[PDB]
Amino acid sequence: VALRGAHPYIAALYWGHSFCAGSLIAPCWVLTAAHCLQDRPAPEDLTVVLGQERRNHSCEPCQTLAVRSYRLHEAFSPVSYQHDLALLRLQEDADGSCALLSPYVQPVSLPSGAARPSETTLCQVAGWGHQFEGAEEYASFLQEAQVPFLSLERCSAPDVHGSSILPGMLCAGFLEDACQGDSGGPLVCEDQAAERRLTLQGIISWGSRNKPGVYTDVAYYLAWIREHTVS
Ligand SMILES: *[C@@H]1O[C@H](CO)[C@@H](O[C@@H]2O[C@H](CO)[C@@H](O[C@@H]3O[C@H](CO)[C@@H](O)[C@H](O)[C@H]3NC(C)=O)[C@H](O)[C@H]2NC(C)=O)[C@H](O)[C@H]1NC(C)=O
Repeated sequence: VALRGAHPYIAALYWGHSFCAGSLIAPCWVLTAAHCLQDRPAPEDLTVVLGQERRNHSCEPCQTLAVRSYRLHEAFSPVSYQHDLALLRLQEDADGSCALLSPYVQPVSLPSGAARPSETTLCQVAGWGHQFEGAEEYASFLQEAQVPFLSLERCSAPDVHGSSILPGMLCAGFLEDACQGDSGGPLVCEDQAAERRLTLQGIISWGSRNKPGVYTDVAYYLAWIREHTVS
């Protein structure tokens, strides 16, 4: 029995005329890419929607929340895209409550740390993708894709991605498709060094169609994550 949605952890981030995807990791915390927020957008500007099916559409199970604070990695290189992750702190509603777990909204598990994915480890990426301005009624539904994992040996190679792959990045893709997937968005993969079979291995970074995708390697920042969520 399936009493939980597809990708019920996926968060949508709206401010101004800007948009990023994200990953609910606890009911009060969302994890994204750094570069979505370089410009230092004032927390009170941002809107985050959980449990959303189509981009910028409302829906019964959608929960809209305000963001009370965020932060980017100290070492985030706006040039190289290296420490590309930020945390956002949702705003506890009246009565001290962020993101009411439902079939449509549940956090996603962080990686074991001892998640050592081979290249036949199965992985999935989800998002909305490009949508044309205007005409909210012709939105697009959440989409998904199986991507194979890509060892850094094969990814860091120059016919491929070269010295552009720094520490704390990983790749998944086909060498040879990719318009779904939004900045900030989740890559989730089989783990089995956690009780929960599925874990959050990636955040969508850069990479884009004929060349692999590059992701912040979430285990790598696993301490940064706790150091900053335990608050
Ligand atoms: C579709 O995209 C829009 C961006 O183009 C989103 O816009 C945001 O809507 C919010 C309300 O849903 C705003 O917040 C509210 O602001 C006023 C204060 O002036 C108050 O009335 C509300 O209480 C407050 N919300 C609170 C406290 O929770 C945002 O400021 C607004 N931002 C912009 C730039 O327009 C849509 O929400 C988004 N929707 C969906 C469903 O995807």
